[PDB]
Amino acid sequence: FIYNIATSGAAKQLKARSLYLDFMSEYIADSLLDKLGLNRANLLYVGGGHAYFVLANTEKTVETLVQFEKDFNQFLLANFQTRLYVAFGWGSFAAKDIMSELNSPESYRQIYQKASRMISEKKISRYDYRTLMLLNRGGKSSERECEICHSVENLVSYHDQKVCDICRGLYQFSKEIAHDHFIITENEGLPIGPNACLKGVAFEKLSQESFSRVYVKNDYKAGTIKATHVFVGDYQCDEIHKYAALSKNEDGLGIKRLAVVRLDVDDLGAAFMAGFSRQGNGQYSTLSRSATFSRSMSLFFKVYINQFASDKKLSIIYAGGDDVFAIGSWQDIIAFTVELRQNFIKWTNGKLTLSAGIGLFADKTPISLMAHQTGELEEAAKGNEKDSISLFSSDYTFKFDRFITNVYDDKLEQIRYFFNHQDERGKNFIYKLIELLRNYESEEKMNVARLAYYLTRLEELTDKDERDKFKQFKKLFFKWYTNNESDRKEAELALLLYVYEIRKD
Amino acid sequence: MAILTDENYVDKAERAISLLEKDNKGNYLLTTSQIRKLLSLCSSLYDRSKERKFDELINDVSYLRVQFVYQSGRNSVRVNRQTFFPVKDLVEKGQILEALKEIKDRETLQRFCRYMEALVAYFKFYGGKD
Amino acid sequence: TYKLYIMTFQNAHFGSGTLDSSKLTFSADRIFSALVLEALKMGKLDAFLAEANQDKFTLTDAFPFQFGPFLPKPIGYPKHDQIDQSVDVKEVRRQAKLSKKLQFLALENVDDYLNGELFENEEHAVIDTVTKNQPHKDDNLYQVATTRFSNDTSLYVIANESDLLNELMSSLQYSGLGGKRSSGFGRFELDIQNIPLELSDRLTKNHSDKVMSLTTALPVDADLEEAMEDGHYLLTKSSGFAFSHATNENYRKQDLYKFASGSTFSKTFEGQIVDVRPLDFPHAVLNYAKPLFFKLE
Amino acid sequence: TFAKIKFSAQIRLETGLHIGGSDAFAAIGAIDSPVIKDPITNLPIIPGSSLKGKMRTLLAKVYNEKVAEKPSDDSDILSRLFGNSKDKRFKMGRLIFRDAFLSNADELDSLGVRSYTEVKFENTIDRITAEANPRQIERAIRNSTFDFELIYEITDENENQVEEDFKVIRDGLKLLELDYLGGSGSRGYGKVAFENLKATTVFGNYDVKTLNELLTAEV
Amino acid sequence: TFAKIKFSAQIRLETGLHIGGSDAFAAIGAIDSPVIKDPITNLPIIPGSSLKGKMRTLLAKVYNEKVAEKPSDDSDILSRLFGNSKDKRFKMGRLIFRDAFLSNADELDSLGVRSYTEVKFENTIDRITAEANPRQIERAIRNSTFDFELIYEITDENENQVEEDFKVIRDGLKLLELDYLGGSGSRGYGKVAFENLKATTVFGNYDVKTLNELLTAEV
Amino acid sequence: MTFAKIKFSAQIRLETGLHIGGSDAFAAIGAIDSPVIKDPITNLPIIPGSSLKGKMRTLLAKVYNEKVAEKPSDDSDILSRLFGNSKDKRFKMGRLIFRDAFLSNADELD
Repeated sequence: FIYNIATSGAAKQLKARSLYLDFMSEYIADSLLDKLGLNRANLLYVGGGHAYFVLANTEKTVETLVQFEKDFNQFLLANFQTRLYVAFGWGSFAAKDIMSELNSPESYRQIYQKASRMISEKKISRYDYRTLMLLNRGGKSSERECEICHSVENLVSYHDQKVCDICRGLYQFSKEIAHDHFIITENEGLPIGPNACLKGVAFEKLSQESFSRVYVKNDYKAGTIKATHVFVGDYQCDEIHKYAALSKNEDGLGIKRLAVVRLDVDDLGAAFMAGFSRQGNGQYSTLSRSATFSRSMSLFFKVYINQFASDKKLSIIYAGGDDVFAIGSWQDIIAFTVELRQNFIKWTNGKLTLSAGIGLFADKTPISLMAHQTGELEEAAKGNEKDSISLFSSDYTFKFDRFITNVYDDKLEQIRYFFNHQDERGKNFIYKLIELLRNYESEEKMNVARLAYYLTRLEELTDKDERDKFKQFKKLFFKWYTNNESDRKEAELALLLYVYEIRKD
Repeated sequence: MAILTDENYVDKAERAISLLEKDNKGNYLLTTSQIRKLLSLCSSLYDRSKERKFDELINDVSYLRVQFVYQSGRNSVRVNRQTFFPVKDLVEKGQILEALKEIKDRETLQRFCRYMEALVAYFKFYGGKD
Repeated sequence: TYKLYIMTFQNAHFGSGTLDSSKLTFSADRIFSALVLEALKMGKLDAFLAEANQDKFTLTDAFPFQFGPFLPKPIGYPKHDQIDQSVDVKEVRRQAKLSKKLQFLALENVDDYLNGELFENEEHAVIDTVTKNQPHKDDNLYQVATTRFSNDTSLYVIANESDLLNELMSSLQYSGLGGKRSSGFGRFELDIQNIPLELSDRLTKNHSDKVMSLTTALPVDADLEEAMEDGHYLLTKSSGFAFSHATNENYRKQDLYKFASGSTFSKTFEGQIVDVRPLDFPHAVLNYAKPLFFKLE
Repeated sequence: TFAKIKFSAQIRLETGLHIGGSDAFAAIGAIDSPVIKDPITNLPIIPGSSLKGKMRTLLAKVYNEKVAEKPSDDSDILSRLFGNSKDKRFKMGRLIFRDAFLSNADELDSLGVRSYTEVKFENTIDRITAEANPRQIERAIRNSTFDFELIYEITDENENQVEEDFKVIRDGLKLLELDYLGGSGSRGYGKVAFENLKATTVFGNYDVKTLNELLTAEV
Repeated sequence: TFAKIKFSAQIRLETGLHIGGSDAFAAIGAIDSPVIKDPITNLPIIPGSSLKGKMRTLLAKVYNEKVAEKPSDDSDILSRLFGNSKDKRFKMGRLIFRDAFLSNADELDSLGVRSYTEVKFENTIDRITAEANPRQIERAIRNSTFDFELIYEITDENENQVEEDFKVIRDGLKLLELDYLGGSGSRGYGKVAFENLKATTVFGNYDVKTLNELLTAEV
Repeated sequence: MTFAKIKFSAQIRLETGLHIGGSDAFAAIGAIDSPVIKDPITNLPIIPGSSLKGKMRTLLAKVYNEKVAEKPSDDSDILSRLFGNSKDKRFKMGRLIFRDAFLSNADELD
């Protein structure tokens, strides 16, 4: 739902749908709590479409859960057809199953496993006979479709485009995301629940609006209005369509490209289930420490990423749980990813790692394609025994620490240096050294010779004593070439990064 | 027994270049200007071997061998009251003269030309001036 | 249930909703529509319609063929009755992710997958996007996704041995399959092979045991109940624009939600050649949802 | 009569070709202007969209008898073969183009080439300050050949115009030999030739003897 | 109507020609300013970009009423012939240049030449210290010949301007003969001559009789 | 006002022997003399236009320069506008083209 946008205006829609779906999850949690007469104190974790709760084990609670799930499934069927589907889960447990002095690890696993299994079974079998028959009734003669989500229901004309009702509401809400107050009315705004719509309203107009609940985004201060406080990663420097041009510096240096980074925490679910069970013979498996772990990740990824993104030309579209999606200028995207990884490895003492995919793209690239390709790169980075970063394709997959220590802050530095001392006539050998690194497996020993020759030519095309300075490159890039394949790939990526940095076009 | 094969000519050039004689200052007595004509003739022969058959290349190989021996006998440098023949030494240690006699088809010719390219690359890699 | 039709592609584009999206394999409604268009261009549309009206005609979604037929992962069988292990949670989540990523299994080990064994996907095709432009209006820069295959990997379907179907497949092999067919995509070379003895004995259509579907088939309204109570399935849309040589303007056909492959059930059902045409339209739009089943242990 | 004719040939480049692909798509290329390649073999290709568009543009200067601001107010001759989205009776044409992959990589390897693509260095000289700004463009090697294979479908109530369509296709191919394929071909890129240009019937029955001889004669 | 005419000639060099490639992508030879060569045969070539740029620069001195600070500011007579990326009606220039490849390699071999490129040794002498710094640069052999082809298209717009376009083409060829082709030509390089300069209509019907007589008489 | 090109044509007749000079490696086999620059095809002596341009520019620098130029880029306006100046925007392309001179009276010598 977030990433499937096909036309122009995909940035505003994309951020609006991200915020809309996070608020849908928050509203589901809060309305479920309201129906049982509980509050957010019973909410263990909300985010990423996943939410957990501790409830009373009564038949009334089970009934209210079933009827709420049925009502919201009907609402989702009416408003988004089969694109969005909510599945509910529950498992009965006792107090003795979570006290560290009385419980055992596999029971604390099974209390989660029961709800997970029942959610999985409900996800496999979604709709009954009547709902499926209602979906397959057909009988609609529509010439035209929605230009973003391709929906047929409730098509309207707007800015000479044809959008559905949901697309219309999301375009309207894209201008309302700048506010910090979001109210729930009965018919005004994007339909977020049964007879409930979400509308982003400025503070000064809040006294003129009728609502049932109000949310405040990114504020620890208890305001004059009793509101539910939510935290999301929403940093935004400029518009997405400007990020391609913003990669150029004041001197015009830099490729006119943009980057999209997708990052994921490694084995987050294993960390939640049994991350603490390794020590103390499993005595460390209770609800309290798991949910402190959850709040630690929540404060890291919904509040702290905004500070990591400060003074960077990028926008954080989705930042919740373990999945991180950012888009901006490519240099800032790489720097933001490296800084986030370092601050995470310092935050968690090294015990959890990330995997990152950083895709480069040109101007006006449709967002769904960017998200798909960056997801492939993230998956490739996961495939490299995890704790890996993949830059711009699957061939440059490195361990995060190897990319940080050896590539980003070692070779690329020892190339910007020597190579800002060479003209444009000698800044072409940078292409030649790339080809000899991509062609080492052909002609291994004469590709090495071809190097020795071509390196000693850059050190003669130089300038008087500026050449007593390129006497280091020859010794440097020779051993990088002759050690093994990993340093060859690292030097290849460093050269490609430098080429992208110094490009004038 | 072929001295030049597809597996050791680069290493042969490496050892040959390491065995070349030097001055009292460690500088190579051979210069690229001494073998410039030989390298140009080798490059032209390699370029022509791709399309033309070896039948019309025999005169070019013969002239290339004549140029090799002439430059071996012609170039001489006198330093520290002692004379040396850098091209003759390069030919002897690189084992070039009898590597020319085994040129019988296109493959051997291209092997020899790649061997000469490797010799030049490793000669420049070790401080060989122009 | 009779033959094992093989189509060796080089480039293909199977749009999943957008021009920049391309699936690895296509669904049986696409190939049935391709057959319908080739038959109507031939002129022998009525014969193919009569053949499709018969209950003998069976078709299945294309599956990968790499030195042996592959089958879609049976949705609904991660069951703990064969996957009960004492391993740590990290390995359990790793195998769960690996099984979730899995979509196709070799025929020789499908039952092995039901014994608790874990298998990984194999390199079949690379899906890459190409950007193209129009050098007279300097605003269109459209991206097209492909499914470039590799490692002698083809697509295969199972269908009855008919001369009309054989010649239709032979005309298909020079007409393309899905996507921008008049641009370098969709074309294939056809081969006819016999169904292996370990597979033909399992392809069934009528009994009351556990059956995994091979076609994106929507059951008739009479027996949907049995698919609802004891059926594991996935829901797939079949929307799009109905191709038509009779109308200048393009009409969106009715969105229809079928059952994917391989959805598991406890009993077989009957398919539908459902009319997804819009109202007031001159000719029909036929959507093929007729299942071929696979028996399970 | 439902038949399908298959014009098969070897497109041999006679100058360097630059069809050009996206920087991050056709692999991350260090060069500023990379050429389009196969995603696996990493060999340059000629996409069927390129051939179709260039042939339609070339025959749009001959078989149109007027001008068209869009590829919709085109001649019946072009619409019947390439297709027209807003015309009911030519919503898809009778021509099916295919990507032309590299077919003589073995011959190029035997000749002695190390890469199937080259970097051409150009510059622009300012008309006032006379300063030269360099530039690099990636091209496919001269003697590279590609398997061209184009299919034309003959159906019922369509045999009347076949003798015209043949001529159209032949003219288009001739114009593709008289013009450049996709790239900066006004400056020498992309000149191509067709070798073993013959057409065979591959489904059904048709007489292609006169067409085959006219393919070699008229070209 | 539509037609395409092919001006054909032999570019014979009267002095050594040094167009120039890149020191990065050169061979393993000694110190040189390498010329641009074909990847297959390693023979010197004359890229059509060089010919197009030299012709446009030379004709800007003649047919531009006002001195143009960019190629986009060229007159309509040059914009319609060489193209204009900032003009709606001159997006496709009607001139197509081609890379010229060595054509008399057999004749050169019969004359006993062993390399198709020579090395020229020059020096620069300081005006005070009078120390001579040497250098050596690569040149194509003097009496080499290259196959020059230039394709000119005639459309519905061009019919009233064909004669003026032929006059501009003849002027550009004469100016190229009276100037050098790209290189260090103020010091004696790049002198060329166009031999057997004839124009043949390769597409459509056109009469190039008087044009061919003008080519033979003027050249 | 219009563009024009004027060709100064003459015959350089040597009055003494001329030795311009090429490379020792490209001499004839068996020769120990200092070789002159020759045509690669005819093996005839030539007068390269770089020698003529350089000697002309150096000789004219003593006549039409008010101050002794450290380098050729320091030449006066006349010399820079005729012979070219790589460091002057308005004089990058000089209005003089020198050409290589080739032996023309070989038949008379024969």
